[PDB]
Amino acid sequence: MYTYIQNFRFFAGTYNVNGQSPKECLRLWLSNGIQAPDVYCVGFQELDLSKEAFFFHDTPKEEEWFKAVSEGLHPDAKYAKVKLIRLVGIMLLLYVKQEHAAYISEVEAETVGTGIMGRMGNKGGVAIRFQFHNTSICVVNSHLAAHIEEYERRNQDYKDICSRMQFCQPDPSLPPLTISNHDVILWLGDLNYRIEELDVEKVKKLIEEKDFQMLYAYDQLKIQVAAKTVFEGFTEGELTFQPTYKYDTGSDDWDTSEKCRAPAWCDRILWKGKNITQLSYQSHMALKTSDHKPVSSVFDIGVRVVAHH
Ligand SMILES: O=P(O)(O)Oc1cc(OP(=O)(O)O)c(OP(=O)(O)O)cc1OP(=O)(O)O
Repeated sequence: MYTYIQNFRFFAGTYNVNGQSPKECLRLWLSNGIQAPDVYCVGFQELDLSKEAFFFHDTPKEEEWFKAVSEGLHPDAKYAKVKLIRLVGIMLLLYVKQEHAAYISEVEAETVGTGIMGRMGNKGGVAIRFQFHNTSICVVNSHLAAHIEEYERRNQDYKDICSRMQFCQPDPSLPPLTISNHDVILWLGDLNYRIEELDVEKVKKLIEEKDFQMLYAYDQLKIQVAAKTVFEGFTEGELTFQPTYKYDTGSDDWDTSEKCRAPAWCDRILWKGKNITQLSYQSHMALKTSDHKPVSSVFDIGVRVVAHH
């Protein structure tokens, strides 16, 4: 027989829920204005901010946000859960259309904590790798170090997730599988890279002027990726939406606190691999449950399908 490449719809989502429980229907983020995707990749940050969850215990939030996502998915297709992985507050969900599950194999799920003392799960990354038909796919949900001046820590947090994240393969003699050893790599999550140089007022004025081209010129990730310190070989879509950090819970008004935190593109989606075509890169202003806004991305990814007779 022979193999050909078939395009599939992949959904990629990130949402920092800031220890909150779902108080809004997740249809606005997961299936509003889109065709039913073939594969769903739903990542989260700060799922539970309690002491109990921090000491690696279980949480009611896991099921709370799992039911909310399942219901929020596209109603035109029946979805089957492939895997669920969670490190403290960092979660990553994988769903496929029932019709695709038979062609899903070699599923692995690993966690890497890069937080307090570079080992705790407060900040780190979770990942689900699998094989859809004849193509190896790895999805990473990372929550890198917080605050503006901590850009060198964020670069190290990326290098840590990359070097420690190893998935077991069938051949034990072969070197362990790392994120880089995959046909398709989708990296999402709260990367926390802020906006440098500019004053809090200059950042807010640029968003009012809707001049995201000028604001992006000072984006810490863009600067670090150019310096070849992070996401080497990775691509990111043009930011057409306003920064998703920091809002007042229940509104679209910027942080009105003693801190008065300056806006930043904290939640990003980046890919690496052959046959990937990004169809969209949006933010969802409608969901006010957190101080962050959910970010989505829909791709047209090529998968090697076997042609029998
Ligand atoms: O390696 P082969 O036997 O020369 O090519 C075929 C392999 C097939 O899989 P299997 O190892 O025999 O189970 C095969 O089965 P299929 O009919 O595609 O489910 C057929 C093979 O040769 P083909 O009939 O595609 O020319």
